[PDB]
Amino acid sequence: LKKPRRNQLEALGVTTIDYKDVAVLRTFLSERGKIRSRHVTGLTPQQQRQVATAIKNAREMALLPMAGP
Amino acid sequence: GSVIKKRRKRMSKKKHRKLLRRTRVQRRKLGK
Amino acid sequence: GIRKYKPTTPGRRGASVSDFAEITRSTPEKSLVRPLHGKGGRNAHGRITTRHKGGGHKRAYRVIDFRRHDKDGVNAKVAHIEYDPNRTANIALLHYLDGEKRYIIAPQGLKQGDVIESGANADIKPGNNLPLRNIPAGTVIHAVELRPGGGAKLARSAGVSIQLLGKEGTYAALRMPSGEIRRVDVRCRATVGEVGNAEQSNINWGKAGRMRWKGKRPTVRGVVMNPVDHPHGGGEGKTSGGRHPVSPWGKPEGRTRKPNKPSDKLIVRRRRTGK
Amino acid sequence: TMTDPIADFLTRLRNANSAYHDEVTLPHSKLKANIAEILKREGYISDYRTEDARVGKSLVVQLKYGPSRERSIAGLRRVSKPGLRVYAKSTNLPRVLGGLGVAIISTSSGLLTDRQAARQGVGGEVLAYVW
RNA sequence: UAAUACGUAGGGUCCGAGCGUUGUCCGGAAUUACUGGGCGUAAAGAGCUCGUAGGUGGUUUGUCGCGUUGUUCGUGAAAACUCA
RNA sequence: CGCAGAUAUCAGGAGGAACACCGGUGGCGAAGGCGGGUCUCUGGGCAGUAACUGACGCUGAGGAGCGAAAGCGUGGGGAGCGAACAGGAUUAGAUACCCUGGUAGUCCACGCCGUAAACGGUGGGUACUAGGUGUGGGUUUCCUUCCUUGGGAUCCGUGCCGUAGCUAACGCAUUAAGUACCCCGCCUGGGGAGUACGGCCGCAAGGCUAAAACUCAAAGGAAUUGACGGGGGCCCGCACAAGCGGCGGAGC
RNA sequence: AGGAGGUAAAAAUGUUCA
Repeated sequence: LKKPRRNQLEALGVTTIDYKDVAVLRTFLSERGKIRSRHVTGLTPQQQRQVATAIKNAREMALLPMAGP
Repeated sequence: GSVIKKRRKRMSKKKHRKLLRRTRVQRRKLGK
Repeated sequence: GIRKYKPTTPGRRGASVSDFAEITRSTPEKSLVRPLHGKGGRNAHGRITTRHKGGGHKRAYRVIDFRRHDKDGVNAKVAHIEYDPNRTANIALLHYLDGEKRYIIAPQGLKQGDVIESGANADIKPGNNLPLRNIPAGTVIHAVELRPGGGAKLARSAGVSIQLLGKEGTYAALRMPSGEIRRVDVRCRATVGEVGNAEQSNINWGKAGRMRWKGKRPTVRGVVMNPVDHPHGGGEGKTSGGRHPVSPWGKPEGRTRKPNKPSDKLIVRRRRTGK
Repeated sequence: TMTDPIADFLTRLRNANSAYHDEVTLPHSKLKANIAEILKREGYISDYRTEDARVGKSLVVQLKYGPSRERSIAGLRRVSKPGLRVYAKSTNLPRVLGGLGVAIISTSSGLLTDRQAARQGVGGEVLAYVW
């Protein structure tokens, strides 16, 4: 389960992606508070899209920052 | 293909539309 | 909405009229109908003070409740929506559950059967009347009091509304239809929503007679008067006045608001022009 | 959609013969089977099987090539197409390739070449030229 | 200014009581392509769909015999064309 | 623009428009086109099952609808951008490029318009014809870690490469420009001209249909060789740069 | 090899057959 194949969210640690699980969404963020791409995460397009939507909802509810710095 | 074929039609159309803008009111007084 | 007449006559070519669609009753409530008589733009002296008035269709005054203070917690249902010639808006006949019948300004979105609430514990719905202390910011309101108990003065015409921007203390800031931002005591009451019959502005009255029915007498221009009558008067042939624009009493164009007024401190930003 | 399985059959044949395939499987029709029989008799193919598919029946044409992969067929050409049906009288039958070819003719004496049709004095619908 | 393209001479050639020109039609022209064309860039795919009329029609049994095909009769004037 | 306190910086407020990262040879859509989030309503597609009907299919003249952007109307809105416009600059001149501003417009609502390099410059449907390699969606299956975007088989897509074949060539090449069938649209030398006249549509702009006279003996497409480039790369030369000495000015 | 962006401002034209 390496970077080019790390879709843990499909293989193991298969967590229903939620806008509340900031402990999960922090790994799919940069220090600058930006979303990480598939090429770095390892996610399928479905899971990346769900993570992105999760992050945006979390940002709208202040569980994550827009422009962290 | 080449753009000369575009440019010929371009010039024809440009001159025609200039003529129309120039004769707009004459054409209206005549048609209408 | 609007019904555009067909051009069967030149007095009806581009004319339009309201499709009195949100109206439900042709007749008013007799108990709430006070009489009216025209004035002709004439005052106690019998002299024209406001020109361009008179003739006019006969009218009757529908007693509107601009002071909805005595029915707090006493709900009503909109029994009817009716035409009012005294105003551009339509008017909603409310039946209070205590048996009182009253008229209001007929906001947008309001229909028969809609339940109207009054007071601080009312829902923020069209037609509901509340204090601004209880209305939240960013809300669209109408029929606002300038003073507690003074009655609704602001945002009464058709299609118009006020935007409550904020409340800081005992003063609520209101963007008015003119764009003017001003402060008003939170104790002042406002009806939630925007006024109805917003289509009214888009009516083409088509012919002179129609405004003669509405009570607007003909407006004569000064440049065709004589100089004894108007500063712009005179001139062989047409003229643009022969001077800068003025009233018939020589007052020029410009701000006529009295300075040093009490309202100057409540007003935040006068309206804008040109932009 | 499909509009003439005869042309479909000729095209499967032509393309497989171009690609040097040895077999050609396709759907079955009695007419296509009779055509395949004519081609077998005139020596343009090796054999043809009629077998059962999942739903209906299939034709499996075992094509023919020489020792150096000489294509036993050099051409196929549908003639009586839908949209333009061509019919030949017994006199003005077509000579395919100056006679070295074979024109498939549908007649009430059955399916038979232009040679057989001129022999029997009949004509009909010209389905194909299969030189 | 050094013309086998003009004009003339010789000479040659094609025809021959004709020879040339003009006009008209067909051909060449597969250059409206049925036989017998094409459309990415040469002219040429409607901006895309829906859908009417129309055109077209998978496998199969039987029948009609309309198309189709065979044969025969009548007609298809004479002249023409063609063969003798 | 500021020095009347700008820029900058901090705080607060108003408002408009667009939605960074995710986000790409990626997905959806008939095309146009669609990117903040949520909710509501809604369309289409794909796979699998094979329960159903039983050729009901394909195309589609005309016709109808949809149809980027600009534009038009009415009514709102209008932060930024910005035709026009105005200055400034450059310039021989600059109705331009550049700068400073800035109106319509861009935005919303309802409607008109109905065009575009609306392009894959490639009509739709069907069947067949070597493979390889990516990637998207789904079904299954086999090593089995029985971890598992480990692989395979298959359906639908979307890309790159590459056969045969085709092509004037460029190139297309199972997403054909191949092999074939059905249907539609369109072409028939370049200009004139997609113009006029007429008609239709349209508020208008203009669009759609659509010629002729006259004129040329070409217009064109692809590719080759050169030349050229205020294209690129590499390298040279008193070519420049660094220096010395001159000419141009005097007389002869 | 692993990793921001850039600048050349403007500067026109070319009788003859060829």
